Amino acid sequence: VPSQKTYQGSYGFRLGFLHSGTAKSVTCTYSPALNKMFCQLAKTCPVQLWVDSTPPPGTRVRAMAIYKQSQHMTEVVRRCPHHERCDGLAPPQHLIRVEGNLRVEYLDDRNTFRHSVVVPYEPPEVGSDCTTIHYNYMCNSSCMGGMNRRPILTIITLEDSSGNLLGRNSFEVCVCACPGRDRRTEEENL
Amino acid sequence: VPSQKTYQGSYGFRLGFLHSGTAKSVTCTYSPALNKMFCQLAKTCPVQLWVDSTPPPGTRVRAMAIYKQSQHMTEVVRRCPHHERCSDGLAPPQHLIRVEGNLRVEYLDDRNTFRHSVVVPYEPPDCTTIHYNYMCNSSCMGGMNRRPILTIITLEDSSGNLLGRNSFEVCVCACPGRDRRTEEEN
Amino acid sequence: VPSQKTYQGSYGFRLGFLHSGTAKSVTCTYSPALNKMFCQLAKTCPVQLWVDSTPPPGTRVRAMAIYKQSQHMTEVVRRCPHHERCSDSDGLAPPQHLIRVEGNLRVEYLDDRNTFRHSVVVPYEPPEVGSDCTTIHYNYMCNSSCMGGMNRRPILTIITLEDSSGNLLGRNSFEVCVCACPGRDRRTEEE
Amino acid sequence: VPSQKTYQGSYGFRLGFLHSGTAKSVTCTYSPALNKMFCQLAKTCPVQLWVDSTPPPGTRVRAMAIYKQSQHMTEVVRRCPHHERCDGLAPPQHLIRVEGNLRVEYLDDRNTFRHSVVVPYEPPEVGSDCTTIHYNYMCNSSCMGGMNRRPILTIITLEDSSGNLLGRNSFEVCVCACPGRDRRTEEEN
Ligand SMILES: *C[C@@H]1C(=O)C2CCN1CC2
Ligand SMILES: *C[C@@H]1C(=O)C2CCN1CC2
Ligand SMILES: *C[C@@H]1C(=O)C2CCN1CC2
Ligand SMILES: *C[C@@H]1C(=O)C2CCN1CC2
Ligand SMILES: *C[C@H]1C(=O)C2CCN1CC2
Ligand SMILES: *C[C@H]1C(=O)C2CCN1CC2
Ligand SMILES: *C[C@H]1C(=O)C2CCN1CC2
Ligand SMILES: *C[C@H]1C(=O)C2CCN1CC2
Ligand SMILES: *C[C@H]1C(=O)C2CCN1CC2
Ligand SMILES: *C[C@H]1C(=O)C2CCN1CC2
Ligand SMILES: [Zn+2]
Ligand SMILES: [Zn+2]
Ligand SMILES: [Zn+2]
Ligand SMILES: [Zn+2]
Repeated sequence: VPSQKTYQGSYGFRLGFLHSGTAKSVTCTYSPALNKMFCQLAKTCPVQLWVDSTPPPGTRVRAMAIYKQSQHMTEVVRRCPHHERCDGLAPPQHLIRVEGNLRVEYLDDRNTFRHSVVVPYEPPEVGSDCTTIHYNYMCNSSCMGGMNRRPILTIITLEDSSGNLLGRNSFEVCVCACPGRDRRTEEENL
Repeated sequence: VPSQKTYQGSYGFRLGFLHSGTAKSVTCTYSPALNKMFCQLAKTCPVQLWVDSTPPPGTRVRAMAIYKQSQHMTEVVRRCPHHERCSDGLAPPQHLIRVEGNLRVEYLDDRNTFRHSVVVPYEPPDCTTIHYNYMCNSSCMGGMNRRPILTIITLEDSSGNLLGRNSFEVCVCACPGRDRRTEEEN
Repeated sequence: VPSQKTYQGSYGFRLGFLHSGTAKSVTCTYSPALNKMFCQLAKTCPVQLWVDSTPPPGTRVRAMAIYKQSQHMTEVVRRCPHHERCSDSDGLAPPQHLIRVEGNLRVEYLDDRNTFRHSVVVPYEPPEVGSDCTTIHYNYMCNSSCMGGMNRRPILTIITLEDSSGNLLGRNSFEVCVCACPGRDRRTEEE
Repeated sequence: VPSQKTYQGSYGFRLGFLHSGTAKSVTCTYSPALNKMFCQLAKTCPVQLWVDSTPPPGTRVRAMAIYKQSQHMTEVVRRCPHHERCDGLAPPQHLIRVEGNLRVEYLDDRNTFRHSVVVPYEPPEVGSDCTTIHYNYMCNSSCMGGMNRRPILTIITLEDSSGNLLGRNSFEVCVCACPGRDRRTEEEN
């Protein structure tokens, strides 16, 4: 199973998320207490990259989903049969897409059969302190043919142009209709 | 500029404050005559919620800081760059107002106004108390820089409908007891 | 494992370091309490050599890094795969070597044929006109936190004074952190 | 030339000193009339920090010596060659050390070449009203090749974690064999 161990590494790599709140109209919202992103099917899911020093051009950022529970960790996370039968760049089986990036790259691992999506690292824009990638999750947590309500973790890895690992972080993910209500409910139960 | 007007609304919503006095040891103290809270950096600032009838479960209580002077009211109130680099794991580093001791605390960066606020669930008690922390001094250059602020406390239902609103002024300074006594002399 | 045992030897060989303090912007700074240098990736790290009597011409000054923890001491300290990738600023130095010397055209780098350890050596030069010490500017080419390299493990640098034929004359050592803000890391560690 | 202007600042920074008197046995004694400390070489010289409100954690306290006389003020105060010979954590050239503090930090200023010593500000223990720092002076005022009978001032500055001035005070210092007699004799004039 792919490592999920957090490493800030040489560049001080960590993730951040918008402080979106839990209003009914929010389409994605992150829970710091749960380290868990709540988002809507195929909607924009901003993840921020925070670094202490700037990685060189050529650095790449990879995202991969794995099942959190130990008895499902060896199963490849993929879309359900229904949603797979629905882009011109992403493989129809992949749960995680990146939108708004024409240099996006998709991988089916030839040995593990796991799916991942990678984009070029770009430094923050002029007035910004973080790089933002817009992920899309293409299947509901409740899709019976896929995750089937099993919790998943998204692993974000920073790697150089030769594939050497530079840092790693991760967050749990829920894909459901009303992420504001779901966040509020799950924090009530803790 | 977000609305600052007082409204007790349907539930008779008001704010209360402990009668802590101005002895040297006080870590925070409220002046009724100035409707002003004097507190210390990152120390407990208790605010009581008074209601004539209980809001339904799912009610929420929001706090937001705004500059009091009309020439500064459109500037977002945020921590100075020094303190923003100076976390509880839950709060954004730029936010002036935190809530301590509440694991269901939620923080908002408004996508369009860019203003900061902190919201907790309303819990029934004879008063509901929220422990706020103010994370930047009134005197911080680059932050409030000696400009007066108001904290706006809003009661909202679970759908975000406004139920009531109150407010108070706040000082964040090293000796709240001495500051209150001095300003009330003028 | 090469020796880290301090020995002033017959020339009274000692190390000195600038008294730089811990301001946030300082580029390197040494902690006497920790016998530890805090420096930045690829930036100047001055180390002073102090001798009681002047070593003969042909004397050489070697620097080598070793891991401090016993379960890693037989591992060669080297740059991580990421940083060991060749660059156009490598110059006179092997791309795998953690420790460089800057501003010295007579610098020499060694991959030991038998132990595979890396080291960098320069001629010993006596202090200039109105000076009491000789300064060498080292650069450390990999952060302490580099994945696939030091990977947060602590290291020592061993400075040896050698004769023209390589016999040990003197030896000292110090620990090294390579991090983004040495002033902060030192002030925080001394708490 | 560093500032010696007294500056109580926002925290109400003041110095205090023990009321030690001038008996023969005393090793450090302060003259209020002269604002001048009389202490022996390398012995404990206590200096109290008094504040009206507690400065934040991360505050630091710096000490630096300058020559009191205007015609010597640009000369760096340092130890004489005799005493400078190589001790613990301190640089051998530094006149002013701090005793009993593992977090002490010493600075040779890269631009002014001045020496100084810095420790973290600690608040007074609950019950106590002031913070004491134990300084040591490592050269006699009479040392040939060092101070050479020239009077010096010790400047104590309060700074925040980024080095910004919060407060400043100063006092004269005389390092000599018998501080009690020296103080008593100097107050006769
Ligand atoms: C992290 C960055 C910033 O500095 C602000 C908030 C979110 N992104 C874009 C603007
Ligand atoms: C040891 C030498 C000197 O005599 C001064 C201080 C540090 N180095 C360079 C100049
Ligand atoms: C700077 C180094 C490191 O990276 C860890 C923590 C402190 N030192 C020793 C090990
Ligand atoms: C240091 C003292 C003085 O002030 C003078 C000269 C030497 N001792 C005795 C008298
Ligand atoms: C997203 C949500 C679900 O639907 C189950 C897995 C994780 N989280 C809790 C239960
Ligand atoms: C808290 C105190 C200050 O520091 C200024 C703004 C508000 N109040 C009066 C002056
Ligand atoms: C980059 C690579 C080369 O091409 C030679 C010089 C340094 N490195 C090893 C050999
Ligand atoms: C310590 C670190 C910082 O935070 C900036 C100034 C100096 N150094 C590089 C960037
Ligand atoms: C602050 C000062 C005093 O007044 C006594 C107690 C502690 N310190 C030394 C003596
Ligand atoms: C210590 C004594 C001296 O030797 C001169 C300077 C200060 N004090 C008075 C004169
Ligand atoms: Zn599906
Ligand atoms: Zn501030
Ligand atoms: Zn590296
Ligand atoms: Zn002397």
